[PDB]
Amino acid sequence: SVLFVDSFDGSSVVPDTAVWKLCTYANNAWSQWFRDVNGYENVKVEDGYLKLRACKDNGTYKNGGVFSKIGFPCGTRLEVKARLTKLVRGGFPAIWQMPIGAPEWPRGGEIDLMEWVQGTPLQIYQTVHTYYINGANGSAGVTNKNPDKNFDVTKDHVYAVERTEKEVIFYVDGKETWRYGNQYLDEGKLQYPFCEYPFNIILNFSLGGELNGRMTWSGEICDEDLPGEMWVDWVRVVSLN
Ligand SMILES: CC(=O)N[C@H]1[C@H](O[C@@H]2[C@@H](O)[C@H](O)O[C@H](CO)[C@@H]2O)O[C@H](CO)[C@@H](O[C@@H]2O[C@H](CO)[C@H](O)[C@H](O)[C@H]2O)[C@@H]1O
Repeated sequence: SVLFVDSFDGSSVVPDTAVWKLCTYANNAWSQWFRDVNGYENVKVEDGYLKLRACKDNGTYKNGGVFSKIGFPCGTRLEVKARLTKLVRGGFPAIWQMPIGAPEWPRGGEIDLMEWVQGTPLQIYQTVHTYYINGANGSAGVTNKNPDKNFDVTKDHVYAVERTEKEVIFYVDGKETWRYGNQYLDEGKLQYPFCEYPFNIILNFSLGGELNGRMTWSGEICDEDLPGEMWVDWVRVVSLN
């Protein structure tokens, strides 16, 4: 019941400009190293994978990411099949959704199908962020309390979420990993906003490191290990029947 799908096996060498835009500078951890990325230099399509890359070109760090113009409502499931080429110390690869036309983050929500941090190398993080949860100034999220801690991010896996009016469910290789639930409170507390906007698709490989001279989460960057790609074999959204 297939709503949208990219298997990156097109005529073309870069993800279809109809659907996909490139991530851009922002004074936060993931977005920092977008500033000064010359066009599509960290993003290509090649034997059927979207290949997102992180390098340090001449002194200065470069992230590789795109996101969808288009969003999707509740009653969908998102599926992203991806590996990392290698564990990169300071890597910060991300498969996530984000709301289009939401009041300022986090109010309208954020959903993370996969993120990776050098600190817990044998584990990924499936995480949900709201206003209710974080604060505004907070950005901790709520991750699987009881996750998989012998995981190999460098094999292909299929990262995945369901959004219903009722709740957000995460999967990995098609096993449920855990869920966050609408509690149906005073809609004011913005406890569960994940259906009030459409949520998009954001694929990136960012470098972490220092930020305004305070170290971020993905921790210290090791140049030795650069570059590193994340390959998205494909991306699929499915209405539920
Ligand atoms: C703490 C932080 O960096 N927050 C930004 C947010 O976050 C990410 C994490 O919370 C999560 O783990 O997923 C990825 C993994 O790489 C991020 O690190 O991302 C949003 C959207 O880009 C940010 O927001 C935007 O900020 C700008 C101002 O710079 C703008 O004002 C806009 O309203 C807001 O959406 C977080 O800063």
